[PDB]
Amino acid sequence: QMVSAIVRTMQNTNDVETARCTAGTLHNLSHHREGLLAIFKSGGIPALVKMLGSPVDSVLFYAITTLHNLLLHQEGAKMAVRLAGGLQKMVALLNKTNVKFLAITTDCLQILAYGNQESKLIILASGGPQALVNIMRTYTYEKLLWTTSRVLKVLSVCSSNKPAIVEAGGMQALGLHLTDPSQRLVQNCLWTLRNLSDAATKQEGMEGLLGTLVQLLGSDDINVVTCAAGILSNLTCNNYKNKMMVCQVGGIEALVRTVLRAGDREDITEPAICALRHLTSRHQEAEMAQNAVRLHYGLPVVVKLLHPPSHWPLIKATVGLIRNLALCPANHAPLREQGAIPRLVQLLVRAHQDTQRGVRMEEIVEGCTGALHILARDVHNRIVIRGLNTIPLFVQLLYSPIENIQRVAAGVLCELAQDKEAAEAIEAEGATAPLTELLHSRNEGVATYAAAVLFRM
Ligand SMILES: [Cl-]
Repeated sequence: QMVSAIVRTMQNTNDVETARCTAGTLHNLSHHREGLLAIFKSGGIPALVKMLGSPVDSVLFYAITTLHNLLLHQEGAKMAVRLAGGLQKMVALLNKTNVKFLAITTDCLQILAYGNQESKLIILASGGPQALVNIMRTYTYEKLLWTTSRVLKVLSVCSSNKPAIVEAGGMQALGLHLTDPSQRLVQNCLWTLRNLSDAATKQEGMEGLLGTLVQLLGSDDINVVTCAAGILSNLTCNNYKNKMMVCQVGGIEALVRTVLRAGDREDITEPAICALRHLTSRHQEAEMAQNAVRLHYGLPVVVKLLHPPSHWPLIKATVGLIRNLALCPANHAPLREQGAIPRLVQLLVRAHQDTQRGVRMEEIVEGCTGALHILARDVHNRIVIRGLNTIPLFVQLLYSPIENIQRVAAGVLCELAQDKEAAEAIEAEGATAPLTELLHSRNEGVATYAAAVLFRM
């Protein structure tokens, strides 16, 4: 009756002092497993949530705290808060300016959003993303940045909240804190950054973030290194401006050092190698990046990654990187001396067999043949490639249902056919027929390569 009276009292008065004292009591009662029941039983949650609209900060503070306590301990308070319209009221409170108050509020949101897609969608509809991002760009209070970064991390895996957080300028905002002395704050920002950076729209003002990510690759903390490598990989995929910036701040050396120190830890090498693959292609300084991998002692370890214990994702990425490295003439000989060709060929042969009987082996087929196509620009490499009895296989790939495989197969044959002895071997393999057909390929690259092979023979 008392608690019930207290709730009603609070939930009715218009005189602010009746609010302070009532809220205070409920608060004080929530310190014990009992009060978390008196309030809950007496329908306090809907009343408290109602007080989240109070004009008296003193009130708001008391209500959000009691709610926080119930949310933390009281079984069944999270669904009750949701039902009462708690989420909308809390997001609306994110425009307040008291950091202790904001820390309690954002923490309630984290507790409610975690493992609950429904709440994540409501936070989004209520404007949660922009409001959380503004907090990261405004305050310095660690407890608040941390709690807010946790709400962002929870929303960052939602296909709907993700693009909204990115649009609100979230990645740049999170980037501001990557050198904060608070490790828990840095790591949460990196985890959120990794989820958001995957397939995000192109952003402006990413310079600082990119420079800091490269520096973090040298960290002794594995989780920091793994995240920095993953973010760099995501942000450089088909983004020539980011590739340029990353290369300009020493990204190639840093990444190579990272792969070297990673050893067989694929959680680090796989993304670092994908980043290197992005940085060694299609941007103004790609050639320079191709040379830089060599110059910083990267060729031997890149080839080594093609061998066990490497798993498929890593091998796929590594093959892709070698393909780009081979575009640089000065890497032709060293890649050959380091043994890239026979391993690429063994991978190709085995991968093809599987297709004739996660990463799809068709991707490895295309990948290796593609790398061989580029390596074949060098005469000594053509001798090695040919000496490994690859021609019969390349010709067989002409019959592939996949156009891209048809393309690199015709392309590597095209390079090989520039040497008369090879042209005869290719013809002896009965490549004329399949090549002829491919002349009418809707895929212009295929058609164009088929024609060049036919000419050379
Ligand atoms: Cl080998």
